[PDB]
Parts: sequence; C-alpha cells; structure tokens
Amino acid sequence: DVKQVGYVQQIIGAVVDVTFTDSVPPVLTALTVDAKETGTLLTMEIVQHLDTKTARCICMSSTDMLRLRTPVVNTGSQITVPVGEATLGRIFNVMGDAIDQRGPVKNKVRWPIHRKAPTLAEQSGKDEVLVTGIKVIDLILPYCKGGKIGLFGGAGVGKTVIIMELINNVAKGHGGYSVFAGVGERTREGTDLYLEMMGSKVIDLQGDSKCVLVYGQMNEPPGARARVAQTALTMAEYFRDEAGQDVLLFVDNVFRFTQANSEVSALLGRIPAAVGYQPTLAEDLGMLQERITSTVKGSITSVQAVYVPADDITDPAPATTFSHLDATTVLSRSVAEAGIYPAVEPLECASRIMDPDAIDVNHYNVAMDIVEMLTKYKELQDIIAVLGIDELSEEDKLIVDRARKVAKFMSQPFAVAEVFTGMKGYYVQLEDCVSDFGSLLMGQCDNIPEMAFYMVGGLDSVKEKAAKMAAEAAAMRERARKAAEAK
Amino acid sequence: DVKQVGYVQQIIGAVVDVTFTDSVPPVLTALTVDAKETGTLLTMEIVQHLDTKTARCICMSSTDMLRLRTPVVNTGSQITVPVGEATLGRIFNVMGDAIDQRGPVKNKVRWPIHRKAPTLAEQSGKDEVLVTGIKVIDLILPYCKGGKIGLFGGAGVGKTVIIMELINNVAKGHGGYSVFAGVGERTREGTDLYLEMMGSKVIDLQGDSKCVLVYGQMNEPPGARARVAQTALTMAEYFRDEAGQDVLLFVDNVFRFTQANSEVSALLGRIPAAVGYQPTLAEDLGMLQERITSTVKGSITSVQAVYVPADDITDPAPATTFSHLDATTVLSRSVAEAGIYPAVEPLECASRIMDPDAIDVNHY
Amino acid sequence: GNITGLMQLADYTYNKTRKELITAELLEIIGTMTAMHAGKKVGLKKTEFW
Amino acid sequence: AGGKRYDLFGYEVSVATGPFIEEIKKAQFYDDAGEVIVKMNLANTPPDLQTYNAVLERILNCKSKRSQPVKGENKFAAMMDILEEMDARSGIKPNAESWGYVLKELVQAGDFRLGWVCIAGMKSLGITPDQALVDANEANAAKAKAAGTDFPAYLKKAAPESFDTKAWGI
Amino acid sequence: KQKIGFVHGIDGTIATIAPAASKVTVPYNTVLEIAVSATNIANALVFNLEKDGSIGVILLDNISEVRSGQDVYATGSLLKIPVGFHMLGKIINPLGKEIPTGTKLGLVEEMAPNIVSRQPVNYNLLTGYKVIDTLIPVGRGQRELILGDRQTGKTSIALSTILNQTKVNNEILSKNNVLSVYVSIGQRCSNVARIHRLLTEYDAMKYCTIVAATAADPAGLQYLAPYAGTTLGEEFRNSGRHILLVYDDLSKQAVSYRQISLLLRRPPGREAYPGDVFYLHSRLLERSAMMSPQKGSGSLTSLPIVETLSNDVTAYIVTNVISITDGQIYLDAKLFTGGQRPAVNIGLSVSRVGSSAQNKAMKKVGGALKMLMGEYRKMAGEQTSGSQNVSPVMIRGARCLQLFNQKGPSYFMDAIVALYAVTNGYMDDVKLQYSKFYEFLLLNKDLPVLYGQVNNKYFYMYNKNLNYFIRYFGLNHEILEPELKKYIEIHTNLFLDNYQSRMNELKSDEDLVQLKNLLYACKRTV
Amino acid sequence: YDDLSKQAVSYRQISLLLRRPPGREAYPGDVFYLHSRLLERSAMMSPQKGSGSLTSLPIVETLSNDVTAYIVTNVISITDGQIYLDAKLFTGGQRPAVNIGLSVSRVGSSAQNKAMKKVGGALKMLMGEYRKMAGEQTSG
Ligand SMILES: Nc1ncnc2c1ncn2[C@@H]1O[C@H](COP(=O)(O)OP(=O)(O)OP(=O)(O)O)[C@@H](O)[C@H]1O
Ligand SMILES: Nc1ncnc2c1ncn2[C@@H]1O[C@H](COP(=O)(O)OP(=O)(O)OP(=O)(O)O)[C@@H](O)[C@H]1O
Ligand SMILES: COCCOCCOCCOc1ccc(C(C)(C)CC(C)(C)C)cc1
Ligand SMILES: [Mg+2]
Repeated sequence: DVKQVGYVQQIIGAVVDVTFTDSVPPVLTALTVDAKETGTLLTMEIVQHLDTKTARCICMSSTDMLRLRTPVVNTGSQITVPVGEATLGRIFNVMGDAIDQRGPVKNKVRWPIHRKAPTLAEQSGKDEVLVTGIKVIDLILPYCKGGKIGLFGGAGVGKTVIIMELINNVAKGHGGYSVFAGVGERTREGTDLYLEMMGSKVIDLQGDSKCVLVYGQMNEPPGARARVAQTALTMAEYFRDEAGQDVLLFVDNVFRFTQANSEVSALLGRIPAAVGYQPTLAEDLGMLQERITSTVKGSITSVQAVYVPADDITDPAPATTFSHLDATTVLSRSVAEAGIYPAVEPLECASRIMDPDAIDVNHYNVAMDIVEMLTKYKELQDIIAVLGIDELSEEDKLIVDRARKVAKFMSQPFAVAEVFTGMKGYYVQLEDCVSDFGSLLMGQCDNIPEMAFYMVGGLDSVKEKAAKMAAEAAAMRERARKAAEAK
Repeated sequence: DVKQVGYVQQIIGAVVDVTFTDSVPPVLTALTVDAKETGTLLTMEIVQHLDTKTARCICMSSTDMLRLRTPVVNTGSQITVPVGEATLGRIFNVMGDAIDQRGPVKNKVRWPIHRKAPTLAEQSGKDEVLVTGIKVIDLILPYCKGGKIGLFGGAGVGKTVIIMELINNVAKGHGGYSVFAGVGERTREGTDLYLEMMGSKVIDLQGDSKCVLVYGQMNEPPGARARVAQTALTMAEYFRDEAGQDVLLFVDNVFRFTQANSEVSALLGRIPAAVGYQPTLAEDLGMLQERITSTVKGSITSVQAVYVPADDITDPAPATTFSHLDATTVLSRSVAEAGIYPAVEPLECASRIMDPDAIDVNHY
Repeated sequence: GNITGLMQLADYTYNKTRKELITAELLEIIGTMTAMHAGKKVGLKKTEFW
Repeated sequence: AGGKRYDLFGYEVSVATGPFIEEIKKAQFYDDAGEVIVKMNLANTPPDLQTYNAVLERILNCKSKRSQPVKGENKFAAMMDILEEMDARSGIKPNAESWGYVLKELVQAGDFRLGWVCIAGMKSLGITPDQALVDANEANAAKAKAAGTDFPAYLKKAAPESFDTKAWGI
Repeated sequence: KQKIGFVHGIDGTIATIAPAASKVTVPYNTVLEIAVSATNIANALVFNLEKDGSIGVILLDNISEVRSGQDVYATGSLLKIPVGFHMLGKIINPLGKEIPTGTKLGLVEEMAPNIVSRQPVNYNLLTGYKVIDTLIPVGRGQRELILGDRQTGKTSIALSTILNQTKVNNEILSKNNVLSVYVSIGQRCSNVARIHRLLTEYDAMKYCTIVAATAADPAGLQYLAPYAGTTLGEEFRNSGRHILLVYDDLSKQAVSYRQISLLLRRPPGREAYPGDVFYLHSRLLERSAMMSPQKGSGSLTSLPIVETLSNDVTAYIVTNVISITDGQIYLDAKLFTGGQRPAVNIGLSVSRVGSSAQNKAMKKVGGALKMLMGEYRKMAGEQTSGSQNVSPVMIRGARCLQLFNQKGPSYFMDAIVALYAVTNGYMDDVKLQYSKFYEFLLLNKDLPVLYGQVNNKYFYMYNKNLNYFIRYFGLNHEILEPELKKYIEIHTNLFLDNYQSRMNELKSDEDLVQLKNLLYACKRTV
Repeated sequence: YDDLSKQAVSYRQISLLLRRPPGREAYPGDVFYLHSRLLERSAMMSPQKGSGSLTSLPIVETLSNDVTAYIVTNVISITDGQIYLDAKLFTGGQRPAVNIGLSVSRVGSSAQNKAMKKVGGALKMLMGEYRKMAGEQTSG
C-alpha cells in the first residue's frame, strides 16, 4: 500500500516539526528522509503533537543541509532493530545499523525499542549473591544476580575501570550472553573494549560469540544518546524472553541519556526543572529502568555507571537513580586523592540483599561492624585533623589504628590497572574476605603495621608484605651501621 | 546633504525605542534630541535593532519629561569626544561636555569613542618595562608598557599620592601625558582629587597640565558609566597614536564598570547568566582592555583599582578582570601605620614580567 | 595551621554555595517570566477562516 | 605470498607493495619516500621489511631531504626513527642489511663513536657485521685521534675557576 | 544573487532574518553572506528555521557594520575553510582570513571517527619536560587536559611542547613530524603576537600555525575557532601525517557559547550554562584520535587548557572536560608560587593511556621514579616536621624535584640521564641547590673529556645524535650500561672534588650572589 | 504513603508541561495545598460518624540529612509528628535509626494505653539526662 508523506515545518537544532496533511501517525513512529537531499539517510522519531496535521520530532543523525520543505516518509512503525544470534559478536548503532565493517548481519526479525515494561505478575526478585572477586563490593554492598547495580562517581574516580575489572572477572566466567551499551562515553573506551574482547575470543567472529556491543557515544547528537540504551535493552530482552537465559547489561553511562533528554526538552519547548533538566526525568528514567527486571523466563544482571557533575549527589538525576537500584556504589574523589583505588565510600553505599536470609550470617555480622567502625572514624576525623592523634584516649586511637587498617585493606589492585599501579591483579574470594575482616575486627592482627594492608588481597599477602617491610627495615639498619663504621 | 530624523515609539526607564522610515542607523550610533521639549539635552546610544525600522537605545542622561514620538536626530556617527592639548587639565563627562565650569574648550577635532582595538600588526609583542621612578614598583612589580595593572588599597594608604606621583613622573621621564577615569566615582572624591591636582601643580590652570579627568559619577545612569572608560580611553588613544608617546589610563574600581554594563544588559531584557553580571562580561571587558596595548606608534598603560566583593576572588568580575592583568600593586594599612610611604607590601604583590627573557638578568 | 586549612575550605564552600544560590534564584525567576511570556505569546494570525 | 597478513581488528590487508618500492627507488630526495609511505598506509598497504630497507638505501644514496636544504638535517636520526617505527610501532624487526645501511651512513658521515655502538648493537642481536666498514671506522678514529678531533675543541677548553653567568657561556 | 531575505532584527551577535517575497528554501548550518556594504561582505551561521520562513542567525564578522535593511545571500554550503600544507606558517581568523604581522576547503563541523577507525595509541609525544614524558606520558592521540588556576604555567607548556618538536622535525622524515596548531580563545592579542614572535624566533612557525580569536573578537567566533583548528588537524590526520592541537582555552569558549544561548533565551542549566555545553566539547574532543592503519595511521592530539579557581576541580566545565579527556595534568599555584616551575601535582595528575606508548627507555625509568615519588609523598607527609631523616628516598626526591624545575623544553637524551643519575643514587652526595648546575655541567659540558678521563669509548653527551640509539635499545641494555655508569661516576667525582668543595669554601657575600646568579641561570637555560 | 516527594515530582512534571508557572525549586507553588488536601482527610471521626479513623504514615525522602528543602518543610508543617531516620545512626550500627531528639509526636500520652503512659513518662525524663551525659566518654 501507499506510504504516507509529509512536509517539514520548522527546524531548531536536532528538533524538527512535520506537517502530515491527511492525518498524523502515532507517537514514537519513525520518519525516514532520503539520503538524496541531506546526503545521508536520516530517521526521525515523533515524540509529541503540536496540533492536528502536525507532529514534532527528534532526529537521530545530524540535521545538516536540511531545508524547510523536504518530503518526509512514514515507516508505519517504531524504530525497529534486529535480534537473534546474528547480533552476537557484532557492533551496532542506535538504529541497528552495524559499523564493524565485517559483513551483513543475518537477522530474521526486528523488534521495536520502545516497549511497555513487564507486569507485576512476571517479576521475580530472587536473591543470589554475585561473586565479583572485588573485596569491598563483596563485603559491604554485595551484588545480586538478576537485580541492578550502580557505580556512582564523578570524573576520574575509577568506575570505568571497575567495569573493566568486572568484565574480566564475571563476564568471561558467566556462560551467558552479555550486552554493553556505551551511552555518551569515550569512543576510545569502546575500541579498547572491542579489542579486549576480540583477544579473549568472546567476539570470536569465525565461531561462537557471547557478547553484543552498542555504542552511541558523545560524538553523536542527543537524539541518539536518548535512544541507545533502549536498543541495548531490546537486544537483552530478546535473550531474556525468547531464549530464557541469564544475561548482563553493562551501561556506561545513563547520565548522558539524561543529558540527552535535557538537551531535547529545551528544544521541544518544555519548561525545565530546577537545575535545568527535563520535567520528565523520573518517567524517562523509569521507562528505561523498569524494563530491566528479572522475570521467570530469564534474568538481567545490569551494571550501570552514573556521572555526578561537580561531585554533587544532590543532582536530581543520580538522586532519582538511587531509588531504582538494588546495590549502590558511591565513589568519591577525596579517597582517590589518598591513593586508594577503588575510591568507595562505604558509608554512602547500600544494597537490598544485605539480609541474613539471603547471605550467610558471618558476612552480615562482619559488614555491620565494618560500617560501624568507619562511622566512628569519620566522627574522629573532624578532631584528629584539628588536634592530632596524641590528644585522644587509648580506646580512640586504637579504633583509628584499626579503621585505617580496614580502609587501607579495602583497596586492592585490579588486573586492568596493571599499567597504573604496576602490580599483579588479585581475585579476593568471598570466604577469605570475611575471614580476614573478622580477624582484623577482633584484634587478631593488631601488631601488624598499617601499610601492609595497602593495595593487597588476602591476609597471607599482607603478612608477606609485613615480612618484606621488616626485612627492608633491618637491612637499612645494617646498612646505616656499616655506613657509620666505614664513615 | 541632510540629517536623518526618527520618532520615539516606547519608553521604559532609560531604555528607549526609536522608529524610523528609512535604513536604520548603525549600531553604537548616537541620537541627540533638542532641549526645548525635554528641557535639557539628551543623547541615546543605539544598541539593539528590533525590526527594519526600530532601534532600541540606552539613554545616557535623565529621560524625564520625554514625550512620545518626539523628534530624534541622527548625528551621522557615534559619540564624538574632543582631543588635544586643550583636553589636559580639564574634566569631561561622557558626551564631551565639560563639567568644570572653566569656560569652553578649544578643541580642533572630535573623534569617535568606539574605536576598534588594534590589529595584530599594530601590536608589539616586545614586552618592555616602564621606568616608573618608584624603586618599589620598578624593582618588584615592573609595570609593563601596554599592560593592565591592579591596585588594591582603601583609605589612609595614600592611593591618591601614588597615582599623582605616577602622573608627575610620566609627565617628565617618558615625555607622556596621562588620564584618570572615574567610573562610578563618589562625587566627594572627585573634588578631593581635583583640588589635590591643583595643590600639587599637576594641573597648572595658568600653565601646562598633565592629566585629563573623566568623571562618570554614581548619580548618572548606568548607560553613561558603561561608556566612560571608552571615553577616557579615546582621549588616551589620541595621545598614543598622533603624539607618539607613553600614556597612563587610571581607572576607578572596575567592579563598578562591570556593574554598570550588567545593569544595562539586564535592562535590555538579556538574561543574566551568573551571580548577576551580564553574559557579555568577558567581551564587554575585553573591548575595553584590548584597546589598551603597546604599539609601534606608542603605548597605553592602564592602572586599575579593584573592589573584590566580599573578598571573593572566585567571583566572575574579579577573576575575569585578573585574567587580563599583568601586575598587582597591593597596598596595606599596616606598613602605612609603620610610616612607610608608598605603602606597598612587595611579598603578596606580583608581576607578569618577572622573567629575564624580557628584562635584564641582574634585575631579576 | 590545620584550622586555617579547614577555614579556607569552609570559606570556599560558603562563598561557592552563595553563588549557586543566587544563580538558582535567577533561574527560578527567569523560568517563571519565560513561561508566562511563552504561554502569553500573542500573534496576529491573518489567515483564512471561512 | 600465500600467507595473509591481518590488522589488529582482524581486517585483511593487501601486500601488493612492489609498485611502492619502485616509486621509492625513483625518488631522489629522501623525504619523498616517507611521503610514499604516507601514500601507502592510506590504501590499506602497510609496509613490508623490503620497503623500509629500500627507504634506508634511498636515504643512503639520496643527496638531501628536499630540493632545498633544511637546518640540521641528519641522515642518521632519520635512518633510526624509521627503525624505531619498525620495531616498536609496527612489530616488524630489521635485519643485517638494515643496520648495515646505518653503519654505512656513519662511515660516510665521518662519525666513529656512534659507529662502534652500531657494532655492539649489531653483535648483541647475533648479526655479523662486515669488517670492511668497521676497519674504515677505526681508520677515521685513528685520524681524529691524530688530528685531536676525537672530541670537540670547546670541551677541552679549561673552565672558569671563578663563577660568572657570562664566563660559563650560559 | 539569491537574496533569501533581509535582516529583521539584531541583538548584538545573534540576528534574525525575515524572508523575501519570493520565498526560497535555505538549509541548516549553512554559511550566509550579508551585503554589509558595496564590497564588504560579512559571514554568518544559521541556527534555526522557523515556520514563517523567519531565520535565526549567529554573526561572526563585522557585527558593528550591520544594519537591518541589508540583503542576505546563501551559499547553500557548510561552514568551510581552506586547509593544506600551504596554510602552515600563518596566523588566521578562524574563517580562513589571514591576519598580517610585522583551494582545498575542509568542513568545520564534522563527525568524529568511529571505534573501528581508531586505535590504542602506540607512539609518544615529547613535551620536552621531564615531568611529563616520565610520569604523565603523552601519545599521539591522547587528548590530555592542562588544568591550573590563572597565571600558573599552562600557556607555556603547549608552547614548550611545540618548541621541543622543532629540533626533531628538522631531522626526521616528514611522516613522523609533529605539526602544531595553537588556538587562542579569548587570550589577549598581545600574548598571541608575543607567541608569534617567539615561535618565529626559534623558527618553529614553518611547522605550525595559529588560530586567533581574542576577547575583542566576537563571541560566536570564539565558539567556532577550535572547530577550525580541529579541521586543520583533521586534514593532516586523514592524510596520514601526525599533528598536535591546542586550545587556550575552552573555559573562555563556554562563556562565548553561554552568551549566545542566553541571548537566545535558551533555558540555562548548572552554573548558568545551557546544558548542551557538553556536546560542544564532545564534537570537538572526540575528533582527537590515533587513526587506524585502515585509514592511514594518522593522528590528532589535543592539549586543551582550562582555568580553575582556587584549585577547585568540582566546577562544572572542568568535570565536563575531565569526563572526555584521556588524561589530566593538574598544575597548582601553591608550587608555582613556591618556586617549583612547572607546578605539576603528580597525585592529582595522570596519563591514562600514554604508558602504552611511552618509550621503553623512558618507561623502565618512569616506573622507578613513580615508585620513588610514591614513597616520597608518604615519607614527607607523615613526619610534617616531626622528625627529619637522612634516607635515600627523601634525599633523591628533593634531588629530583629540582631537576623537574624547568624553564624550556629538554631533549630526550638530556632528559633521561639526569634522572638515571638520581634513581641510582649517584646524585646523593651533592647538595640540593647545586643539582641544577650539576645538570648543566653534565649535559652541555663534559667534565671527563675536560679533565682527560677518557676511559669511556663512545658514550658522550657532545653529539646528541646518540638519542636515537637510547630510543631503540634502552639504557638497561648490556652495552649502554657500563659506559653510562662510568661516565656518571667520573662526572660525580669531578663535580664533588673540583667544584663543590670550592662552592662550600666560598664565604664572601658578593661571591654567594655571584653564585646564585649562576644557579638561576642554570635554572633558566635548563 | 511511599515517597510523597515523587507525588510532587509528578505534579511538577505535569504542571510544567502544561505551561503553568514554576515556583520555588521548580514546583507550581500550590503543592502545599496538595499535601494538605491529602493529609487533613486523615482524622479521628466523632462518635456521631461511627468513631472510625485513618492514620497516615507518609514517607518522605531526604538528601544529606536536611529538613530545609521546600517539600520536606511543607509536609512537616502539616503532619503532627515526624520520625527522623538519621543515616549517621543507621550506619552507626543501631537499627531502626531513629534520632529521638529530632523526632516528636504532637499527641503524647493521650494516644498510648494506661500502661505505656507511666513508662514513657519516665523514659522521656531518662533520655533528657542521658542525652546530656552520653556525650561524655564513660570514665566512672
Ligand atoms: N586499581 C587502580 N590502580 C590505579 N588507578 C586506578 C585503579 N582503579 C582506578 N584507577 C584510576 O581511575 C582513573 C580512571 O577513571 P575512570 O576511567 O573510571 O573515569 P570515567 O568513568 O571514564 O569518568 P567519566 O565517567 O567522567 O568518563 C585513572 O586515574 C586510574 O588510574
Ligand atoms: N616552565 C616554566 N618555568 C618557569 N616559569 C614559567 C614556566 N612556564 C610559565 N612560567 C611563567 O608563568 C608566567 C606566564 O604564565 P602563563 O602564560 O602560563 O599563564 P596562562 O596560563 O597564560 O594564564 P592565562 O591562561 O590566564 O593567560 C610567566 O611569568 C612565565 O615566566
Ligand atoms: C608569573 O606572573 C604572575 C603575575 O600574575 C599577575 C596576576 O596576579 C594575580 C594575583 O591575584 C590576586 C589574588 C588574590 C589576592 C588577595 C587574596 C591577596 C586579594 C584580597 C586580600 C583583596 C582578597 C591578590 C591578588
Ligand atoms: Mg568513564
């Protein structure tokens, strides 16, 4: 049958208006304009209607060389993207167009990106811990298989490195299809990641692959960043529903999805919120989040990163995003300045699975104490920085000497940051983390110095570091002795 | 040849809108209206066109008793200011009408005010030193010619005796005149400065005077104060180019020039970006400072006082002002209480030219 | 020497939050003024009706 | 050439390189050869070891960097940056012929101290240098010893016992 | 010719066009030409096309000369500028108009390379400073930031980065040359002219060019300049040649974009900026990349500059940029005021990616210095004047920070050995202040050849062509180690016996001043 | 009621899209009438009306332990009591993390039974002294 055709009305940045004479399509319908006029293909989804015979819309690719009276073709459907095993080991754009230059993807069906969330009947919150190998993540804020995870932190705190370390520990040790959505981040990171995966045969092209990559990065206009995570979720939901298989959804990061809608709502004429974000922040974020839910058919263990401008948690976007998460990971910058990486602030962090019913009892009674001690150490930082260590009771400076040990022990080297720290990466098991913190908590190791806990994993490595420190101290004593005798 | 005519169409405070029937005049153009209707002279500077025949313009004098659709004359150009030896030892407002009462002024020409800053070729990348005559300043804070200089000092610290010495030294050492630009200046301090400039023989009314005075006062609207430093800066550029010599351009607290242009921008309907200063802060300031540069033909120095609101340098007006500066001549009431005069604290002060690549090595 | 560092850190946080607050009051006012004018925007509309 | 080379991403490259070696040999200014490599990488034709070795031959036989001269042009650093490009950047490793061109250039340049380093660098990699070159190297070293030109003259000049910003030549 | 319409209104830089009676289409992001006078023609950019044919425009040239009744022509073309090797050695308005002193049209606005065209950086970029190439490596592709408060040493680092490359680019082939571009947003025209005369003094201009947009220039032009310098970089990039790019500075670009967005009553955001200011920098900075062998293996480095305030990285723009860049260099006014120049802070700085490209000669040494300073920053902080110590770490640290105090670019060969001496404890007998004169006495002067000790065979500093052997082999090789150690052992024994004993012997106050003039002169020349 | 801040955020999302004027913190301004219309329906009916009732336990999210925001202040203005949950106490080990000095109830003895009156009348007097002394490190 005929495809409806319309004409442009006005253009403001990525935003466009369209006049469909006979009638208007529904919301979210796609509008293609030929590559003849603009020079390249261009899809434009409708978001709202101004009056009848009219429709305002957002453009995916650039609006350059676009005129006021161009023809606009209606697809008769939403933005459709392919799904299946052909999407494995391939890179895709927001529209499902591939960019890896490998070959034509052998899709069979195409699903839309905009979709209503699952119903309450389908949901199933099952509590199963997720052994990352990371120490603080295991202890304080244990992740939950099938839930959501959040890595909150400013620029230059170590969350993209947390994601690479989680890939190296969990993804390859998963046996389930993964999806990686780059939403307004460095193109360089996506290149390093496609190479790190093409080296480990996870994207083995001539055989079986177990990963998918979507990348609408900062170079793209906000029309793409505002609709990329939807496409990645479509690739994940196909595996969740049809295949009924556990998957992962690594997202880096949703704050640029929020910036995209913020840069859009201004142009659409919507009056903005307090700081300047869109008024539809909670809804636009919820329709993204609530699609990530663990049903009976499958399960989605998402790992989302979030940006915090000016290291400001009162920003409405992260402040809204805390509510949607099962396990928060609040990073800080003052901690990274102290040499610790990962720069976690466990007093701010939280989780849902942290109950005796889900995790074992020792892990819980240990973490509850660990949080408590650091809570006291924070109260004493206001005084020690004023007076000093010597002006405290023996109980207080003990608790300080123990909490400095704990906080230093919370650090560890990752295999990804070997370039930075120059140390081999450790994989701290869950059981040895709790046995170490419980021993450190009951004073089982108090004679050990402070620095032996820095950037290490496992108490055996601590006591070998203490042995090296004592050996070097004695060696400098013999050396100062001989230097004095010869002098 | 004839002169253009327009008619007012709306009045909102000092802001005015003028309709024409032909090609609208340019931007920054002057529009004078006779004194018979309003009762006094009135000038208005065009800023913001609105259609093919409308022109929004800031008023520089009081717009009281201004009727609607009154005749408005186009001078054919922008604001004209006198220049010459007759300028010296005299006081001028923005329009160039003397407020000193000391008879008329026998000027030869009348240059415009918004002269564009020098081209890159007219500049002189060679950074020199101004031999000031003060050993504290010559040594620790070498005032670089063509450069922008900061001065922090309140009362009882000899802030006037410094600039008076600088004028008297530049008058004989480098063979150059000077000029003061009182932007938002307390009207009492204008008298106390002009009477000192008669007591120190800086202005020999019966002889040769060194400095020009330009007083845009607080009692004037901000439409004038935003154009005062451009006036004095034109009086200086004439002595730069034609006479070919060094010049000083002293300035009152630049914070009041920024507050002036900020009120102008707010009146015009423009959103204030930040704490309350205009969005055109760096550009409006730069149009002033970039006219202050050394040249092959001469030089213009700019000493500038600054008021740091609440002692916060992180505020946009100080920090944006600091970005152009080259030296910071701080004054302290402590040393002045120790009998020291000039009351300089050389430690906290600083300069940009402290580099042997520019100056002799042993001085460094 | 430690109290002074804490003091300047507080003077910066105070003087920075004072600026963010002033700017926020401007955003709220201009948002109300821009919303009133945008909704109250009046046009001629010299178009056929019959 | 049954073997096929690939890129880090796994894309295929074309080893059709002969024409570019011909265009390198025709050049008479050794910077045009680097511009041929620039016209080679663009066409998905990364360099073979024959190509870099031809370039070193071209620098050795070429008279200058360009039709006009340039300040401080050295055939040596130009013949050693491309070797660093071979080893570290691209992964290809040079051969005896490669370093042999460098030792030839140091012989023609008259430098001898750098020559002995090229000898020890050759031997440390198992390369057999040609004695016809190292003999002339030692000959130029004996001459420069005889003429006192083993070092520059400005170093043997005695230092100022007194400290002065000017006497030290700063 | 075309005459799409006429200027209805103006608000400073932004303007509004109304259409002609013979209404004709105009595209988006096209350059327009305003018939200011009979011959003078401005240039202006579109930003919105409304329902009634009314058009918004941003003005770029001759804003003071514009009126309402003037005509408006359309090119039907993007915002283009000339570009090529012939453009090198010139200083231009961003719109291609050359400015005086005493064919190939590339697009300003363009999409960045995709993930497949890009590549992890492999080759280094020598800033000439020992602090950077050692601890904070910079590769041809690593878009790295340069923070610091006003008057800190930011504007000089990019210059020194270019001056270091001039000494080399004359020697090496043209393919491995490092061309350069210096975009000056809002900086004074005097500083730009002084920089022009500087770069012409060292003859570095032939492999450079400048894009000028001062504070006197319009704001909409400042918004555009770094896109122009990036276009000039994009051309040499796509042609396989490597290049540098500099922005002085983005913090003054964002103000110019804030002017336009607020003059257009766009809704503001955090700290008065609109909200799309991030996308302003992304379109720019993502064009910096080490292209793939598929596309020529070219390059486009970017060394932005950003002005902090009171050393506060929690500002909006600073973090919007740090969220983009592949690195960070944090300069502090504390150290710049405290004599240390450059004022790098190693804790707050990092090079996320250059370590993959840092030369092995500088890499094995850099790991040692990174360990050393990692220990110094604790051994100096824990005591806080509690109890001094005489230890090799706290000694070598103070001996090394002096070496880091630098004025101009240092050669690679000149850079390594001064650090190699410190890590191996050779430079521990000397005092603090005599470390600089020690260095000048080691690099430009050769005490062994002077004092006749010629036990070494070839390893000497008089040639400077030995760099490209160290660059290939690494000092830790079997053949460069012994000659290096003996050369340094001799130089130390000579310095300690012949010179330093005299320096300790001097007591006349005029002699001490005569000595401090020498030390400050070594501080400058090195 | 779960988070009432979200019931105001939706009201904001609607009014601002409807081209209503914002107010403090981007709200329409009449949100106080929203929460008043909701909460004043909570009441204890007279015996004429069956002596029924309905208690309201609305929950309000807080950011950085402030009670200075607009919504928190408009809600505390209406409600009788408030149960302040301090993260500094939650993270302090004790759960539920109520801070008694900050949390109050404007009903008092008239709510609880005959037995709890005599106890709480002593507990308030106890905590009034313990809060003054518990800041001291136990040395006795
Ligand atoms: N184990 C570690 N050792 C050393 N450094 C580390 C470690 N973990 C993280 N870092 C540091 O984290 C920084 C990288 O930050 P990251 O890439 O996570 O920021 P980002 O998420 O890209 O920021 P944005 O979200 O704004 O893009 C580097 O400075 C790196 O050294
Ligand atoms: N490497 C260096 N060694 C010694 N002094 C230096 C060095 N770099 C800069 N300086 C000094 O810093 C001053 C110039 O500062 P610089 O030009 O870096 O500031 P800037 O970043 O340009 O400031 P703005 O961007 O606001 O103009 C000069 O006095 C110069 O001598
Ligand atoms: C290397 O060349 C450096 C020259 O730099 C010229 C500009 O100098 C900047 C100095 O700026 C300041 C900043 C703060 C201050 C203080 C805090 C002392 C001012 C005060 C007390 C009025 C708030 C004074 C000057
Ligand atoms: Mg990141």
